[PDB]
Amino acid sequence: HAGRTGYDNREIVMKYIHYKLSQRGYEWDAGDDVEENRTEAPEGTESEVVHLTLRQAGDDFSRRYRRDFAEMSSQLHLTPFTARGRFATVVEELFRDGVNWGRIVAFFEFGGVMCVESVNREMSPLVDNIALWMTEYLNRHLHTWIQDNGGWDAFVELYGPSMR
Ligand SMILES: CC1(C)CCN(c2ccc(C(=O)NS(=O)(=O)c3ccc(NC(C)(C)CSc4ccccc4)c([N+](=O)[O-])c3)cc2)CC1
Repeated sequence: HAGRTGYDNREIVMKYIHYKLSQRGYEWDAGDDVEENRTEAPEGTESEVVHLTLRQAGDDFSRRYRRDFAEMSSQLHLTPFTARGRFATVVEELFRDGVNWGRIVAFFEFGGVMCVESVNREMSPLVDNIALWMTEYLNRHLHTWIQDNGGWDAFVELYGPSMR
């Protein structure tokens, strides 16, 4: 028993980060497996309603906070070795006491800022590694808080767009 959508932290971050990159027009090679994979068709109105909420809400939050996540980015510095180790330290502080919708969204936005940081210099591919770590930690901590407290749909119900 577990819904019938097929939610996946990996796919959620992939879609979110994708739009973040598309904004600039950088064809992110996320789906290296471009062999037309139409298993059960792309149609997924189920998890679709949640995607728009997370992607739209996430960006909405970051927009409300001009100086916080970006300002700190300067400390993150650029490097493929420390990048991985520096990422955890950032998400670790986000959820130090307890998790919440507002916190989840925050981390989500943070990951994108970092994934793009690499592209700023010359590490677009790094965007893939970022989404990977985000899915590990997200599910390592959030998935438990989200699933235990309803699930992905729980948030969409709370932040149900005007009518739709
Ligand atoms: C960069 C930071 C250091 C990250 C952590 N921060 C937070 C900021 C705001 C919240 C927060 O608002 N929590 S909430 O639980 O009170 C909430 C408020 C609003 C909304 N959704 C809107 C209004 C639809 C879009 S605007 C938005 C989205 C998420 C967070 C903040 C603003 C949701 N939600 O999507 O579930 C949840 C939590 C942490 C402070 C800045």
